[PDB]
Amino acid sequence: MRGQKMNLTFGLEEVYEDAEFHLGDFDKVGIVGVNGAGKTTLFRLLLRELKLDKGKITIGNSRIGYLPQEIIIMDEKMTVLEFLAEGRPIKKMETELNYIYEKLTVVDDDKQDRLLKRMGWLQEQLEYFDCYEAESILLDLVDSMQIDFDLFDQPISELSGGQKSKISFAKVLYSKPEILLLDQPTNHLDSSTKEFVTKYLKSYRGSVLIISHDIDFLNQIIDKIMYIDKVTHKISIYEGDYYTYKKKYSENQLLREKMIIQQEKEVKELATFVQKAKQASQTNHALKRMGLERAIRLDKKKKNLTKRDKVYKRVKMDIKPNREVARTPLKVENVTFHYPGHPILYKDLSFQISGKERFLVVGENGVGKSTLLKLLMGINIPDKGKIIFNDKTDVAYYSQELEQLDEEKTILENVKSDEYTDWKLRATLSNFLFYDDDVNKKVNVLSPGEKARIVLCKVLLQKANLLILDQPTNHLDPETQSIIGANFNLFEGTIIVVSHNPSFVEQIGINRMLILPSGNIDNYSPELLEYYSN
Amino acid sequence: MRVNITLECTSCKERNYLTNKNKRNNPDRLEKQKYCPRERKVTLHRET
RNA sequence: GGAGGUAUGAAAA
RNA sequence: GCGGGGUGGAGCAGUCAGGUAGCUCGUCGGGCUCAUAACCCGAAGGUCGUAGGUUCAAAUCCUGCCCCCGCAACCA
RNA sequence: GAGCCGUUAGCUCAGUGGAGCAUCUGACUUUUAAUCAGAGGGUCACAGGUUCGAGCCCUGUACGGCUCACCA
RNA sequence: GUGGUGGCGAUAGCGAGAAGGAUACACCUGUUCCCAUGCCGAACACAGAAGUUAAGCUUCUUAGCGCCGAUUGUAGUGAAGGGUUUCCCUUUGUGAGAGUAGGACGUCGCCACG
RNA sequence: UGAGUGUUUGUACCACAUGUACAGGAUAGGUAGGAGCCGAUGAGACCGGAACGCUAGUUUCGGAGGAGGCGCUGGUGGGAUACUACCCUUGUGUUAUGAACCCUCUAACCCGCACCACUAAUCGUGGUGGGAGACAGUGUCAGAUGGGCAGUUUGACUGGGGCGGUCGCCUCCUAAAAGGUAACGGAGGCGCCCAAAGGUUCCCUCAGAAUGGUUGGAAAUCAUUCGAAGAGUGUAAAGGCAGAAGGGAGCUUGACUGCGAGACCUACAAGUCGAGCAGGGACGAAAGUCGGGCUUAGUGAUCCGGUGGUUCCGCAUGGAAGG
RNA sequence: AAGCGACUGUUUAUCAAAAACACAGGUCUCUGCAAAAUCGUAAGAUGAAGUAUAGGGGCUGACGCCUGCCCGGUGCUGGAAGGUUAAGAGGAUGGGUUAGCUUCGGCGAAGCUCAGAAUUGAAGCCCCAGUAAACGGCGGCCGUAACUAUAACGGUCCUAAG
RNA sequence: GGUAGCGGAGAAAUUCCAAACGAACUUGGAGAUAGCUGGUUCUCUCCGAAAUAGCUUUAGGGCUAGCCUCGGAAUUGAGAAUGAUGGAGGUAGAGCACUGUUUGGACUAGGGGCCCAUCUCGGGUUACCGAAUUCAGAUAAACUCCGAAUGCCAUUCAUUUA
RNA sequence: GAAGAGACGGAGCCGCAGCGAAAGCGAGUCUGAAUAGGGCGAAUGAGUAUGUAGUCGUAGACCCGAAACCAUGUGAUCUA
RNA sequence: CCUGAGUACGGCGGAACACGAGAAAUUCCGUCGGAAUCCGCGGGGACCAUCCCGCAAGGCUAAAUACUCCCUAGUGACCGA
RNA sequence: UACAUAGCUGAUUAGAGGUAGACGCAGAGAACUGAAACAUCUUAGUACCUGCAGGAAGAGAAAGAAAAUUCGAUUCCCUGA
Ligand SMILES: Nc1ncnc2c1ncn2[C@@H]1O[C@H](COP(=O)(O)OP(=O)(O)OP(=O)(O)O)[C@@H](O)[C@H]1O
Ligand SMILES: Nc1ncnc2c1ncn2[C@@H]1O[C@H](COP(=O)(O)OP(=O)(O)OP(=O)(O)O)[C@@H](O)[C@H]1O
Ligand SMILES: [K+]
Ligand SMILES: [K+]
Ligand SMILES: [K+]
Ligand SMILES: [K+]
Ligand SMILES: [K+]
Ligand SMILES: [K+]
Ligand SMILES: [K+]
Ligand SMILES: [K+]
Ligand SMILES: [K+]
Ligand SMILES: [K+]
Ligand SMILES: [K+]
Ligand SMILES: [K+]
Ligand SMILES: [K+]
Ligand SMILES: [K+]
Ligand SMILES: [K+]
Ligand SMILES: [K+]
Ligand SMILES: [K+]
Ligand SMILES: [K+]
Ligand SMILES: [K+]
Ligand SMILES: [K+]
Ligand SMILES: [K+]
Ligand SMILES: [K+]
Ligand SMILES: [K+]
Ligand SMILES: [K+]
Ligand SMILES: [K+]
Ligand SMILES: [K+]
Ligand SMILES: [K+]
Ligand SMILES: [K+]
Ligand SMILES: [K+]
Ligand SMILES: [K+]
Ligand SMILES: [K+]
Ligand SMILES: [K+]
Ligand SMILES: [Mg+2]
Ligand SMILES: [Mg+2]
Ligand SMILES: [Mg+2]
Ligand SMILES: [Mg+2]
Ligand SMILES: [Mg+2]
Ligand SMILES: [Mg+2]
Ligand SMILES: [Mg+2]
Ligand SMILES: [Mg+2]
Ligand SMILES: [Mg+2]
Ligand SMILES: [Mg+2]
Ligand SMILES: [Mg+2]
Ligand SMILES: [Mg+2]
Ligand SMILES: [Mg+2]
Ligand SMILES: [Mg+2]
Ligand SMILES: [Mg+2]
Ligand SMILES: [Mg+2]
Ligand SMILES: [Mg+2]
Ligand SMILES: [Mg+2]
Ligand SMILES: [Mg+2]
Ligand SMILES: [Mg+2]
Ligand SMILES: [Mg+2]
Ligand SMILES: [Mg+2]
Ligand SMILES: [Mg+2]
Ligand SMILES: [Mg+2]
Ligand SMILES: [Mg+2]
Ligand SMILES: [Mg+2]
Ligand SMILES: [Mg+2]
Ligand SMILES: [Mg+2]
Ligand SMILES: [Mg+2]
Ligand SMILES: [Mg+2]
Ligand SMILES: [Mg+2]
Ligand SMILES: [Zn+2]
Repeated sequence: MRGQKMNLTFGLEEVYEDAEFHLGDFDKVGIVGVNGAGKTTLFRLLLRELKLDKGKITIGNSRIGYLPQEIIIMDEKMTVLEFLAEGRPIKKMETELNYIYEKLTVVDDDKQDRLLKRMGWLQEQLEYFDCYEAESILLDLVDSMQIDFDLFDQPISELSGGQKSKISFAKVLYSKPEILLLDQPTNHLDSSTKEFVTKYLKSYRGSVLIISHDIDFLNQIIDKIMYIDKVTHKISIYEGDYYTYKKKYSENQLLREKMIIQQEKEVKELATFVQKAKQASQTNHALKRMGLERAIRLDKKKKNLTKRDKVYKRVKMDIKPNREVARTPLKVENVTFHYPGHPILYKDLSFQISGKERFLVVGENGVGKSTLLKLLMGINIPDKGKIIFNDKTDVAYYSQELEQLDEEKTILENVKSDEYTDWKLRATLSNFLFYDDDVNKKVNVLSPGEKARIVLCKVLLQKANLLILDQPTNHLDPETQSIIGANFNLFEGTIIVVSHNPSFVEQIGINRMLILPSGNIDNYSPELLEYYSN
Repeated sequence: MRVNITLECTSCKERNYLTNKNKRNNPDRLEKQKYCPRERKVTLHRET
């Protein structure tokens, strides 16, 4: 994999500017960058989906296994087995091959040569992707991540975010690829599932490029780290792990900063003398002469004076509730719920939040965490029981799968509210790193991370006193995650949160944790680990 | 930001016309119906 | 029991 | 004519690189003290010199203007 | 020699239709000092002119302080 | 006489006032129709003829405004000269602006209906 | 410029070992051959040791014993069983080794070290020791440093020169009613902008004032009247524009291609205008208008280089390189 | 009696004899000997037929009292991890040609040939520390005393230090 | 006797190196180059400038054009002067119709004082300052409702001329 | 061949066809889709060899004149 | 069987070819690497294929050409102190 | 140092130096100047210095010129230009 003089500019905002990179074979490269840096765009260039405006991007002829950052569900009714089966081209070729036989009967002596060649390749190609896979895939689920066979016959759209990630990851492995391009392979996975993915990637003999915002996950796998810069629009490749990249990078910006400082001092020195000559008496001929001579050096200095790159601005969040929390914000009493045709997730579930409380809904993948939160908002109507919100409680919902954005509309149109004027919307969008005409961009072209900021911005603009957040740190760059956690910690309201990120929950400072599926309203503590172990 | 651009005939890929556009006002590649002297007929010309 | 070494607050009444 | 500056009472950031007006001392009020100082707790104090442009948005960018500081205003 | 700068209460300073300090008087104190309060003290250096009207503008005279001040 | 349509520098205009709709033009009656209002059949478009000269419209009176504007005189100035020569004067030719006498409430055409 | 040692390494043979997904009898690597194969040259079963191991078994070494088993056959599975060939993963070694470093050696090279001979000799050349040593020295190449040294550059205008200002383009006044006309004369602008702020069809007329009217105030929006331009025309000024060039809407891209009679301007290079013809179009019923914008600034010769197109050339010829 | 130079000396032959140079003394620095330094392309020389109490270079200039603060910048000295970095090594890939295949099509081995990425690659530079008898540098604003004045005193900006 | 010029020597002055040393002398490259100054020799005849535009590391140089000279070609004679006619233009002058500058008068919004009464509020005042309007009167290179004399362009025009 | 004229020597040079960058076409050709327009040419013909004169180019180029630069050499009998 | 080896050639750095590295032949020098050999080798202006021409890395070779310090015999629209 | 070589002795052999201020080949090799400045470039491989020469030198018998199909060592002249 090699790229030279890479250039790419969507409209007025550019991604790559004369960027270059060379990746040797059998390198587990960790791709790192802030949201929008252009990490996903790099893969699109490798997959030839995009074309560089200028430059050459070189890819090996080997087959590539691509794990998209977003799940591709062509139709809502697609079953998990259909989704997985689409990983291999067995079905596609057979449909073509079946048609080839039909053409052979219709045509006698005209197209036989073309048909016979096409049939031969399909058979040879079909045998290369040995048709025994029908059994291998069935057992690949068992050995991979303990994916139950009941899910195997269930619509994919109905799976949980963690479950979908397992299916998509298995599909990539099912294709039997030669190069692995994983775009956030552990976005929704729980702690247990991440262990399997880590072990497989350690053992994987081939080259694997990983886009991840999980530093610990990368450090266990990565041997080479590629950093996509958002301000310089360039690519830098280091040898080592995430910390080594940070150490090397921090030193380089320090050494660059000192260079720019000394160039400024010399310019100031000349400038100070030029001014002294400029204001001297016209009768001081020699000083006036020397002043012009230094004016020439000053001009040449100012034309070779390196500009310091503008440090990328970090998100600023100030979430405050309009009204005040009550001692009983939310009352859940004897609530039972089941998805039609499936086992009851919880029976007679009853809990009561206290107000300005950090409430963690713990659990594992596919256990009902997101279902419970959907239950409170009203997306799911409880099969039994009642859910009562105090009239003083305003609720803000952050969905897990980013289902609250209109892909067709722009960023500004999505955030439009009756309670906020235009400049207020722009100011807040600037606090979320959407500057100037970046707000007129369609949501369909944004990255998952940038979309997550829009959803968060929507949550902030509500000024609710109860925050129902379902995996908020997902898709966010590591810097933005810490900002998110710190500001929530200071939030003066009730927080119902779900998070598989250990760092995020620690910053928020959880008070009570609700374990699933075994309903257990418990005080928060390192005993969270005990429930995870058990 | 205003910059000069070239409009190329989508049919024969001939760089036929020279114009300019403001990137901010027209972020997407400009397209016009212009006479293509090589093909001697009006065709869709898109910016490159 | 005994010996040596080990912050400010005026003047006069 | 050449530069440097006009942000709270004073001194200073923030200006380059447009989103949100700050730090220090000081002042007012209440505490502690026999009382003062120190110390502790509250509060106030600027629409950023001024007038127009640019912008969705100006302390910040552009233009002029008014003030204050330093230098210069002539060499054989 | 020339051109400017000024002259306002007892002192130091503001200012075309007075402030500090000082001095008195009160309070507080056994009495004071310090505080706190109140009071008085010229008005514009002197003449002339412009103006409806001059401390403010214009002249002249005094008094002082600034500057600049000749040739190869 | 009215209605179209023009030419000519408003001497054609503006203001004020008077008369008429027989025809014609208009207002005028409606939105079903093609068509339309960044709303409104006000406009545009369409269909029709209940009433009116009220208005526009045409005719007429008026010099109040605007417009046109002679002659005389003067400023200026080409040429030829002079002086006490920043300026001023003389001869010869030309000659305004301003001010005024006065003109002017239009004229020269084609077509349809009377 | 040559010897070894060791270490960490990459390559390549040669030894070995491993192959457990499901089902399947069960630890099934793939392909080819495969009815026969192996064993007194010690088979089966058995005992232990060792390795693997997914813990199920697999592989292997030894102890005894002495002749048997395995395969085809059978069902399973996508794939079938023995054994042979080609090999394929995986992990250990052997060897060839290629590198980097480690020290060590000595015979190259060096000694302004001692002694010996030429020999009168503090040169030199040989000889013997000693020291050093594949280093140094020297050759080629390369990076750095290098006023130690060398060759040079380091504007013009200008009420002398310096300092300050200016240098190209557009507009006005100077400019003396054609045009042109200078000053370090008096004033301002330009180094763009617009995807509509272009074209066309249709439609519309402003600024201010008075009066009345909630928030609302001098002044937001609304209504009548007066109001010939006192507005607007992206952007300086001049000229022009209300038969619009100002403003709104629909459709569009003529902000077209090949040109171009004839003019203006002009030392040249350039600059400016242009009816009209052809091609193929936009708008409009048609007339017709459209080769950007109310007009006049918004720009830079050649050389050199980039990108695209090209029925052009191609150093014997076909290509190619290069043009 | 004052300035300058300690002194005797030296200097612009031919407009300057001096406060200029030199000087003894001081200090810093280089130099372990085939010394450093210098002449020379080299050989060969001086340094020395000397050996750190010696030799070269910089500055200061008898003697007496002293020689303050700053190592941020520039040099020099040290450091060796990192970043940057030439030739050389290395040769993944892409063109040209064409044996041979071809469905005008086009593809295309080997050889030669035109370019060539990764990787390897010292010093230096970046960077860290020291160094001023090394090159050099050594600040502002506001208020404050019971006559007035002034500010022992207090705030505040900046700096490597004021 | 030694040190020789891309050098030597220098108690150091750009000091000396054969009577001139910021780089000795001699010979040669060599007739260096000189957009600079000076000089450039007989006669008569015909004609006869320019000291301007543009560009220029250009300004006392140069190039093209303009002005002079010599030869040639051709013309529906295209040049000059004057007259007649028709034109384009905004100067002198004049004027205030626009835009600046501006004087006085009438009136006054409004502003300033000032009282009563305040709920700054409701008034009554300076002949206090006074917008806008209007009457009268000025002014202009970058003002013009107007507008010459001249000059300029042109005429198959007319006379003279070449 | 007399240091001559002259003879021979037709290789070569200029002219007689231009147009286009070129392939190429040709009184036409180039641009162009064009039998259009336009550019350059033909219609619309004189050149060439030599002499002579004017001017220009390469040469010192009308004559004289630097401070200087560079390369061999000669100078320490003055002076350091 | 023999027909010129550290040669031809290549890299690097220079130089000569009208040709200033340019696409650059050809030739020479320094340094390092480094062939084939008759089915072979070189050139025909990068390079490859075909064709054509030639046979390097050994040597010698007169004439036509350049000049005149000299000696002889002359010549001149060459000088005349 | 044993053989020997090196040294030393003798004989033998052929060199030294000068020119003709010319012509030839080679080593090394400027600057003024031109570019209207100047560094690539030009002056120019010139001037100078040095070595080697001969009456001439140098070159010369194709690993050539070509692509008319051919020519047939080199040198010099005209032309190509
Ligand atoms: N719309 C649905 N239709 C049918 N079944 C559903 C639906 N939503 C969820 N399920 C099932 O509910 C079960 C758990 O629901 P839930 O979405 O809450 O999982 P979860 O707790 O959010 O897990 P995680 O977030 O880690 O992926 C899943 O197995 C899922 O298959
Ligand atoms: N078609 C597009 N049009 C306009 N902008 C685009 C388009 N495609 C990408 N961008 C911009 O490119 C930027 C970077 O691309 P990309 O989506 O790959 O970032 P990312 O690093 O993958 O995001 P994340 O890490 O959060 O998933 C995005 O911010 C996005 O706004
Ligand atoms: K109606
Ligand atoms: K009427
Ligand atoms: K009238
Ligand atoms: K060596
Ligand atoms: K003068
Ligand atoms: K339009
Ligand atoms: K002295
Ligand atoms: K002394
Ligand atoms: K002293
Ligand atoms: K003396
Ligand atoms: K001296
Ligand atoms: K001393
Ligand atoms: K010393
Ligand atoms: K010193
Ligand atoms: K000393
Ligand atoms: K320092
Ligand atoms: K330092
Ligand atoms: K001396
Ligand atoms: K005028
Ligand atoms: K034609
Ligand atoms: K033609
Ligand atoms: K003739
Ligand atoms: K002739
Ligand atoms: K000459
Ligand atoms: K001449
Ligand atoms: K001597
Ligand atoms: K070459
Ligand atoms: K040949
Ligand atoms: K001679
Ligand atoms: K030179
Ligand atoms: K020159
Ligand atoms: K010879
Ligand atoms: Mg992404
Ligand atoms: Mg979920
Ligand atoms: Mg008149
Ligand atoms: Mg120099
Ligand atoms: Mg020179
Ligand atoms: Mg000058
Ligand atoms: Mg001057
Ligand atoms: Mg005139
Ligand atoms: Mg004029
Ligand atoms: Mg317009
Ligand atoms: Mg060819
Ligand atoms: Mg002395
Ligand atoms: Mg003496
Ligand atoms: Mg003397
Ligand atoms: Mg003397
Ligand atoms: Mg001294
Ligand atoms: Mg001196
Ligand atoms: Mg002398
Ligand atoms: Mg010469
Ligand atoms: Mg006048
Ligand atoms: Mg001597
Ligand atoms: Mg050459
Ligand atoms: Mg070589
Ligand atoms: Mg060759
Ligand atoms: Mg060839
Ligand atoms: Mg042959
Ligand atoms: Mg010969
Ligand atoms: Mg005589
Ligand atoms: Mg004589
Ligand atoms: Mg020159
Ligand atoms: Mg001889
Ligand atoms: Zn086309």
